Amino acid sequence: EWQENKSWNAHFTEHKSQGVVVLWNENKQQGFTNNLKRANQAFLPASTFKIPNSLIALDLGVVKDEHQVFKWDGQTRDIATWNRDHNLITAMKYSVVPVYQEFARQIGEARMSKMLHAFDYGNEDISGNVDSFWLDGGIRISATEQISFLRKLYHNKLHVSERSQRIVKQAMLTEANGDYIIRAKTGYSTRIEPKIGWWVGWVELDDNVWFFAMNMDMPTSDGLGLRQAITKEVLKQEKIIP
Ligand SMILES: CS(=O)(=O)c1cccc(-c2cccc(C(=O)O)c2)c1
Ligand SMILES: [Cl-]
Repeated sequence: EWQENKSWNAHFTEHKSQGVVVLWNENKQQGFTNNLKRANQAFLPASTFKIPNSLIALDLGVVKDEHQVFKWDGQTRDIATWNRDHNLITAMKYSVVPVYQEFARQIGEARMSKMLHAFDYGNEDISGNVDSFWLDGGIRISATEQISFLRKLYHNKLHVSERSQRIVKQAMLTEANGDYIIRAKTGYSTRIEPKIGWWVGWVELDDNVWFFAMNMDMPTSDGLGLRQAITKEVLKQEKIIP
């Protein structure tokens, strides 16, 4: 069911880094990873948490639809793309933390905790501040647990409406061409050691789906582009994409 290929470590070590990629072949119900231990180690989700947060906000009506405009609060932040209005699509695309912090305040602790438990999401622990627990609170999730959660979303099996799941999967759209579609979300965790980058999602093909979850050490922001680059290089190696 699970196979470890330690030769894939080269994708990380050649960049003087360390990490894990986890792949799941949906048709064959088989998983692959370079590091079984790290595949099951739980890290802060950071901005990959925008997937469940979006689902919960939509299903409770905190967010009406993917067109609703969330106005900039007028506080200048150091990420230029955050200093403007957003909807759910652009907020996901540019990982706009302060929009999602307001979602969480409106969701509230009680409803947030119940929904993460319904989702079987990570350790289901929201200890910390309700507007930042996914950045520096007690919540943790592993790469294998990310895949488990994403598969439920793909099949519309999470305990929210089908509409909420279709909208979030639209907002996860990252890349599409004549060969494949990638729906995914990046993450960057810096407030608690070890600092890591995430990329989780799936690749749609004509006749199969491949789910993926990766994290890697990220001592500086200079390596963030390696999250997608390494993942796609593994996918090309395994001939999942050309
Ligand atoms: C410490 S931070 O202000 O949260 C911070 C520092 C550097 C970068 C980012 C960031 C912002 C938006 C998108 C992405 C990204 O990796 O797609 C990354 C956030
Ligand atoms: Cl779409």
